[PDB]
Amino acid sequence: YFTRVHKYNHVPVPFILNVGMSISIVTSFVYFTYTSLWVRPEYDRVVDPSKAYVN
Amino acid sequence: GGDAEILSYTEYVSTVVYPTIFYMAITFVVSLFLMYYYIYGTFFSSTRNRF
Amino acid sequence: PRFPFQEIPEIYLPSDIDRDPNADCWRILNQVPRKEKLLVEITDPLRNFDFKVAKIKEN
Amino acid sequence: MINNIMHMINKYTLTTSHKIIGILYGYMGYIAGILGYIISMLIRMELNTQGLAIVRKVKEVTIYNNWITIHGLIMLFVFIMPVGIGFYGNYLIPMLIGTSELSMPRMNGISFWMLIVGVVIFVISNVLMSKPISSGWTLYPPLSTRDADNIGVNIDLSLLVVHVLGISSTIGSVNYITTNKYNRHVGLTFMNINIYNFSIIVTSILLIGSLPILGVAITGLLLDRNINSTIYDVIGDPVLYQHLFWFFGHPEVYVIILPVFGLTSLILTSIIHKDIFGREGMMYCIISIGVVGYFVWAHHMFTVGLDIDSRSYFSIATSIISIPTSVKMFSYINTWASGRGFRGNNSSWSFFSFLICFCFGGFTGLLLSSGSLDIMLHDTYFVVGHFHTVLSLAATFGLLIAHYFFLPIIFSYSIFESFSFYHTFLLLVGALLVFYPMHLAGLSGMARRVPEYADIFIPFMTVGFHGTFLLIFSTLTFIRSYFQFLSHINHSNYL
Amino acid sequence: MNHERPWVFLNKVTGKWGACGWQPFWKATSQSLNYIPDNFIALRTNGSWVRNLWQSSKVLDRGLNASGYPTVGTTDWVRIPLDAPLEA
Amino acid sequence: HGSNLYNRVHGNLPQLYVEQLYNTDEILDTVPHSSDPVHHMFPKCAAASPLGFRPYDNNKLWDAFVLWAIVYGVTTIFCVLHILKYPQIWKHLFETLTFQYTYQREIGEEYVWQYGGGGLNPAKWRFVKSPLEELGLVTEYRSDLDYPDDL
Amino acid sequence: MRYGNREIESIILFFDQTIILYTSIINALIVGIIIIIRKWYNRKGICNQYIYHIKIEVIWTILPIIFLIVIVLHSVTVIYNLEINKGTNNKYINVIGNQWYWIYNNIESRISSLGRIILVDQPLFIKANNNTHLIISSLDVIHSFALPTLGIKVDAIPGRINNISINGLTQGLYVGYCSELCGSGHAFMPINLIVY
Amino acid sequence: MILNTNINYGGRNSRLCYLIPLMVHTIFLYLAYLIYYNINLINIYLLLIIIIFINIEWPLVIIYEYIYLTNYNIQNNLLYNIATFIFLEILLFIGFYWLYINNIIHYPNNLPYNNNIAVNLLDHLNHNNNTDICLYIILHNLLLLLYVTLILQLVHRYVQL
Ligand code: HEA
Ligand code: HEA
Ligand SMILES: CCCCCCCCCCCCCCCCCC(=O)OC[C@H](COP(=O)([O-])OCC[N+](C)(C)C)OC(=O)CCCCCCCCCCCCCCCCC
Ligand SMILES: [Cu+2]
Ligand SMILES: [Cu+2]
Ligand SMILES: [Cu+2]
Ligand SMILES: [Mg+2]
Repeated sequence: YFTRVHKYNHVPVPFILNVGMSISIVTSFVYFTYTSLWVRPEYDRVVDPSKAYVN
Repeated sequence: GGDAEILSYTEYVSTVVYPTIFYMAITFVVSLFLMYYYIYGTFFSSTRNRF
Repeated sequence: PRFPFQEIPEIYLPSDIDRDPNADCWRILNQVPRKEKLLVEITDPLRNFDFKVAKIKEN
Repeated sequence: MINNIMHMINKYTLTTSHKIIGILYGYMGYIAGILGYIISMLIRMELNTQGLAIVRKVKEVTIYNNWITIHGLIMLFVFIMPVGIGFYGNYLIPMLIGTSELSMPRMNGISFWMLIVGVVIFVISNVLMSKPISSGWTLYPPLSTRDADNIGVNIDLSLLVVHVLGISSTIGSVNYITTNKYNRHVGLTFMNINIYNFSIIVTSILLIGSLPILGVAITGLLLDRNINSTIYDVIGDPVLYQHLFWFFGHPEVYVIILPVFGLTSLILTSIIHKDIFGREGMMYCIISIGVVGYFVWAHHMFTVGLDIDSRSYFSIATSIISIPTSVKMFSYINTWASGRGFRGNNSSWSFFSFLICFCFGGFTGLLLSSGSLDIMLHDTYFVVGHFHTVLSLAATFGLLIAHYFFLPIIFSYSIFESFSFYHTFLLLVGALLVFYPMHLAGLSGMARRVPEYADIFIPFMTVGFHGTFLLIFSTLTFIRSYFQFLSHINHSNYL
Repeated sequence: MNHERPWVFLNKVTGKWGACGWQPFWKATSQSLNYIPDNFIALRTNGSWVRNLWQSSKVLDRGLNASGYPTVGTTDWVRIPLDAPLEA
Repeated sequence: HGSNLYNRVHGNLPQLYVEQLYNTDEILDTVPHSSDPVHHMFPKCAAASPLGFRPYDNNKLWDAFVLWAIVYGVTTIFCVLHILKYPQIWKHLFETLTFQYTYQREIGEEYVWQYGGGGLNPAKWRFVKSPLEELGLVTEYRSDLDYPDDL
Repeated sequence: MRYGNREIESIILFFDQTIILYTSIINALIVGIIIIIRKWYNRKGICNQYIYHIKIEVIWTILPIIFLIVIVLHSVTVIYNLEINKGTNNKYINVIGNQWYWIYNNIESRISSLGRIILVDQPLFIKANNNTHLIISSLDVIHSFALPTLGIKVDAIPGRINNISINGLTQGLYVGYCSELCGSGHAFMPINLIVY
Repeated sequence: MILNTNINYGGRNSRLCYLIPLMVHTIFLYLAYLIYYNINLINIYLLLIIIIFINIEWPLVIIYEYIYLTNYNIQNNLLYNIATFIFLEILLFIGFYWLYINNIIHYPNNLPYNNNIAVNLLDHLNHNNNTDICLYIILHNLLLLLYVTLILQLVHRYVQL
């Protein structure tokens, strides 16, 4: 017998656990991709051509 | 021994594996948020008093 | 901690440097126990330092 | 007794039986491990105390440099590969596929005795002779060719040692692949051979593809030293040497690690009384790690001056290699679940230590993959922490699992579990005290290969002192346990 | 090793019995896989002394007139051997 | 174990064992026979375990020496060679481990002490005085020893 | 507390992001392993059939990938941010790594006795907020100019002229090292930079 | 009669298990001696005689084992090992080529001479040509090796058919 074929041993995920895991993973990915690639304020530039100095 | 708790595949997956992963996901999100606040000091504004 | 440039005979110095003994440019920022950190290094918890860091436009 | 003596010598020199060659590899590996440990203790005693307390002169730091280089070479090329691949590879590979011998029985003996020749040359060159090689285990020119402390012939003898070890490894690899491909018993397909055989096959494929390049690099060094060419001189390309050496360098690392994965998987099947979770997944991940290790060699040269595009590319490739190892770690964690592993077994606890330490070392090494962040961590103690919390806590503990699982089988005497518990736990705690501080001493700027350090770094070396004492205790416990293993009782009375 | 076979102490005035024998012991270490320990308490025997003790327990507890057995020093204890079942 | 030569000669193709009366060892270089004894890996262990015995007995001097050589042999050979070639390194190690060597230590001074917590941080360190000289075992520090000048 | 440069700040922030990610992963796995071990040691939750789960395996292979592309992108951008300031300079300095001492514009710098291992008799001076180009190489063997607190660590290889761009914002003395085995006096070959 | 075993090659004890390692040891210590004292310890021709003599063992055992112990499983093992060895040789050649073309693919270079056009009549094609390379003689050698390859392939096919 091939006892690990698709038709055998399917365990559905409870809806509550499915929702909780989905929310957790989506939140984590969104938060990380945001705070890493979007909230990057050290890349600051100032546009002021009058701050040049030539003797 | 005679006291060992033996579960079938379905029972084990349903009553052990899935709740474990659920708790792990909760820990993941909570730790991400609390660690980011712990270091930078702000939840969404990067370093505190610097920007 | 400060760099002792007055104890070194015949040391080249820039013409446009401040030679006052207690100038800012003679401080030793790292590699010495200080009790007053002037540099933010990769091992410094700003939380342990209460985030008393300078602004972004300054520095 | 002349006949008996000559018969024993012929038994252990003319042999081609895989079991005998395996035990010989194991013996040589353990001996070289102990020697490397002694040299490591010398290095640690040099670091712990202040004021060049052992060499006593700045001019004589060449002794310390020789210590570090021979420590590295001994522990890499004569401790792990002979044990991980030579010992269990020869002893088990024919048995696990149901066959008598390896293919090419004579080349197996040739491999072992090439290893012994290399060890002999190395030991004579670096002990009985004066002013030995002192250029770190990565023999970077022009330091290893155009220097003042490296002029003797024994340096060239050490390079030839590297050559013989390469020859031995190539022979062993070819033999393992060939035996595993054609001698399988009827009804066993190539991808149904157990996990250890597959990992050995991929390791052998790794060794075959890279060793000739290392041979080319070493021949370049020898030619520069002897016939006075200029391949690696001020008008040469020391970076070319680095490229070749490190093209060999990382495949060697994965060659070291993978057989430990195979052995741990096999032993787990034997002690948890359950099959491997996702065996096909683990085998595919092993081959993936093997293949991806051939495209990442230059993550060891981020500060040499590589092109910016190449820096980015090699950071990318290192992350790619990081993925499948994570898959394997998760597979292990799930394998142990639902099983009935023995609750009081040094094999079980050594497996736990292996898993934890490998995860931590993999993370720390994944930090180093980023080219930019490798600016601040190249040639500090962070790299030392990394490759010692992988080599000396994941490879060593995997071999401890194998050692405590296969001693009863080979010898037929059970294991003194309390003794082994003391040994393994003190090795764990002592080693962590030695290497963990290194990490935070690397982020603080302490360079490596220095016998004398600035006063800012005292606390890390104090914790290292503590760890070194615990390590001495653990290794003495281990050796005395083994001596007690093969010795009959010493006390007996009437109660 | 060769010591005495297990015996039975029996105290007369108190009328109380109990088995006994010589227990070898050694410092603990690794065992051997291919060896099941032989009979060490009763050397060179098929281990019948357990059966003899079990059979003789009812005889001894019921009250035995063991005046025909040797004593142990100057005490009130006598030795009964367990070579053969005791009936009296 | 015991030779199987009688069976080999009375076997089925005895001509194959004519070489066995030349200068030739039976176990290593003779054609194996259907009824040969089974040879084990570690014959000493194989013969001792079923009798309950560990292969080596410490009470026998020969066995004690053999086991010492097996376990501690090359280790002590390497140590002896190293000590013969580098007498000064072990001399210095002995000096340091016995408190005979002090780099620049003085009398009555206090020195910084910190266990962990990253690099030297003045808010965590202590200062320690030498208990040896607090008791009285030390009054002056030896100067005849080698000194790492220019450091 | 100032940062001493912008490149060091960027590297530090990238480091902090990776640290947060790895700590989160470690905490998740620690909770999982705690549950598993607590169940195991008490002889609970046994199932010899549980040796395969297609969905779980696919998901646990996918998840590390998505969280890794972000790290890779951030690292690449940090590299290029390190390397943009080239070409906007007005001062050039050349550095030679000799055998256990440094040379700046043909002026030698060796360790001194006033400081134990950190201080030097002749520092290297650069002006604050002024972009400078360092042309680094070596005469005898390979050294490594290492000032990791300013985000500079470049090997001085014989016959190979490396070219890095250095910029200072905080005035003071930065201590650095050789960060590459070069001989006996490797541990005593320090670097001193003064931003004034 | 004779009791038949499995199809694998059982394995024989042989002196080649240590002679080849001793030969390598001898070669390397001989080279060390020649490097140190600038004079050979023993005559090079005697050394080569020893090396040749030790290695005549392989053909003898080859003949006597093909006469007795050979089947298709053994033949396949041998052929696969040959393939792996040829792969190793190809890799060695690739490595040496790497060590050769390294400083030729990086076209810009520092040269003692001038290689800019319009200063002399033979300077533009200076850096771009290494004239002393024995061109048409190398061509003749290539023709010889092509002869050998094609002849051998033709004869191999002819005998196989
Ligand atoms: C597998 C390789 C391996 C192993 C096992 C070790 C083991 C140890 N190593 Fe090292 N090490 C290297 C590989 C290894 N090392 C390399 C490649 C370098 C770099 C060389 C260079 O930089 O050029 C290096 C450099 C290095 C340094 C560099 C110092 C300097 O550069 O500044 C230091 C100092 O702290 C050190 C310490 C130790 C210690 C204290 C141990 C051990 O004491 C801790 C663990 C000890 C064990 C107990 C293992 C001993 C094994 C046996 C006990 C055999 C018994 C049998 C088995 C269990 C199978 N190692
Ligand atoms: C001994 C075995 C071994 C192993 C397995 C590794 C694995 C890795 N190593 Fe390393 N390494 C060495 C041995 C090893 N290494 C040695 C000896 C040196 C020093 C040579 C010397 O300089 O002398 C060295 C040096 C070294 C450097 C040198 C840094 C420097 O010198 O500049 C770098 C940097 O790129 C590096 C990176 C890696 C990476 C990225 C992995 C990755 O394979 C790690 C992957 C592991 C995992 C990732 C764990 C699984 C993680 C999870 C469970 C999920 C998390 C996953 C994601 C979020 C994606 N290693
Ligand atoms: C509530 C009590 C907390 C734990 C008590 C012990 C730690 C004391 C306070 C810790 C913070 C201040 C650091 C000073 C001391 C740190 C000691 C240490 O291990 O440092 C390494 C490391 C060094 O890292 P660290 O201290 O730099 O941590 C980072 C700190 N900041 C936030 C400032 C950046 O210390 C730690 O990891 C801290 C926790 C240590 C707890 C150890 C418990 C396990 C014990 C294992 C065996 C150790 C044997 C030691 C025996 C000593 C006595 C006999
Ligand atoms: Cu690598
Ligand atoms: Cu240097
Ligand atoms: Cu240096
Ligand atoms: Mg370096």
